[PDB]
Amino acid sequence: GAMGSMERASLIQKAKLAEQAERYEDMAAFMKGAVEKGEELSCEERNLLSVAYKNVVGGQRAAWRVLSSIEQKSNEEGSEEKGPEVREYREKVETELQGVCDTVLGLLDSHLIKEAGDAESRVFYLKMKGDYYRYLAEVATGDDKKRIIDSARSAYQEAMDISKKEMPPTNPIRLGLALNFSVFHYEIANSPEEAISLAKTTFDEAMADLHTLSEDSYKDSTLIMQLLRDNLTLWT
Amino acid sequence: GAMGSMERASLIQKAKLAEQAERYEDMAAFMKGAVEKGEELSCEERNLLSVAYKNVVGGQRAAWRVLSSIEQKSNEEGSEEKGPEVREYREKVETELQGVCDTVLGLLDSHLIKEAGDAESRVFYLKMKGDYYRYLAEVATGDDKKRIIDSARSAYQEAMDISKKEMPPTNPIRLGLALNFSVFHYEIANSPEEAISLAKTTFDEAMADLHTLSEDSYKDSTLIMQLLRDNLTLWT
Amino acid sequence: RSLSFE
Amino acid sequence: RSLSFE
Ligand SMILES: [Mg+2]
Ligand SMILES: [Mg+2]
Ligand SMILES: [Mg+2]
Ligand SMILES: [Mg+2]
Ligand SMILES: [Mg+2]
Ligand SMILES: [Mg+2]
Repeated sequence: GAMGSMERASLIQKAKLAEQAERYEDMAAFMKGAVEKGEELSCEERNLLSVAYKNVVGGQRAAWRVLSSIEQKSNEEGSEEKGPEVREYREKVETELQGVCDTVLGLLDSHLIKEAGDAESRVFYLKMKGDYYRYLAEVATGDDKKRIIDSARSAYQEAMDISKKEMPPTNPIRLGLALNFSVFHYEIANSPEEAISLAKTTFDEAMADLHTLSEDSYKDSTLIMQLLRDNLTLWT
Repeated sequence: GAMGSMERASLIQKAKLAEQAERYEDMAAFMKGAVEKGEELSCEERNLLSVAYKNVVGGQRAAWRVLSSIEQKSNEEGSEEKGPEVREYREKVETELQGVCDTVLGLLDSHLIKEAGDAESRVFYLKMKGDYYRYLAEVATGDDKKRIIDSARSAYQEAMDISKKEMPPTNPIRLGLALNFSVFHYEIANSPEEAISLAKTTFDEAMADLHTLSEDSYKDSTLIMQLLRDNLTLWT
Repeated sequence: RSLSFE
Repeated sequence: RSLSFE
């Protein structure tokens, strides 16, 4: 690994600098290096890992969607043949995205998840596993579309069962997991009714727990609850 | 070159797709491949080349400035020592920026400028040479700061002499060259009075030539003239 | 257009 | 904060 000669603390410090510089590919490489040191990650370090790869894959997903739309229009009735270039370039971006997803999933499997014993770390990483199988599923079309979808569902479900048992309904990671599982249902699994039911039940149970929170935690939880609300407004 | 097996037309088509996808590193690699085919570039192709590298170096300059500011604060009175990481990471970004600038300058020297016989192409490329020496100068500190600055000045001056002889005062490339030479004077050459005089004279001569233009060209020229005006407002 | 965890 | 050619 190119980061093997750098101190763990230095990699974390540089990941924070790269975030300030909006250098997210660098940020992801630094946090990959930090994970490969083999020690568990703190709450803040898990968040840095997530921000880095979310931004990297975010740019790739946004590009793939632009290109996939051009490719779809190219295959409409009346569209002039332009040769293989659109498909080629869509495939290049798709392959790069898949490689980033594979890299994240490999970090979770070697060996973040297996060493995650606390509910907050285990749920965070299982959510992440669902998320990156979900991004794979957004672009999947062949023999393994169904297995990729089931891998996402399985990871999210294990994370939900732990979160329900071990975390309060307003816990931000529990809320973000439920949010993202509902997006999985709506956008990936062709189950909009499941998506809506999950989002509503999540929102209502969090609402009833807000009275237990400080002003700062209240703000953190309500911010995420607003995303559940926005989705429900779009979905119904 | 990794693009050597791809058709020139395919590289141009993919550069346009990458622009739509906001994939500017890809865009730059495609246009580098196109230039290395050895044929001259059309007006549209020159613009694609410029957009690609401007966006790539733009992100690097924005990151370098963020990091250089953190590094400067680190060396203020009362700042706690944090070790070599800020300087290291600033140096990494700086080195990457310098490599992009060197790549562009190498394309201009091999062999875009020497084959550029028309005023529009020759001025475009000489402006570009000034621009990328200017970006080098923004980060230069050692023995060659002065030579880098003079290389920028020399390229811009040759481009100005041709533009004044061969192009109308409202020509968008003439206007963008004069704009950028005035920024060179203000930000690089410590010559704010030269910057202001150039911007004013450029604006006034363009204003007096607008009556010759179509509505579409009028719009193109006035858009750039507004940047000259905005700078003058900031500078005075 | 669905919103996921930021 | 100086503006260059877009
Ligand atoms: Mg453990
Ligand atoms: Mg608990
Ligand atoms: Mg249920
Ligand atoms: Mg020629
Ligand atoms: Mg002429
Ligand atoms: Mg003069």
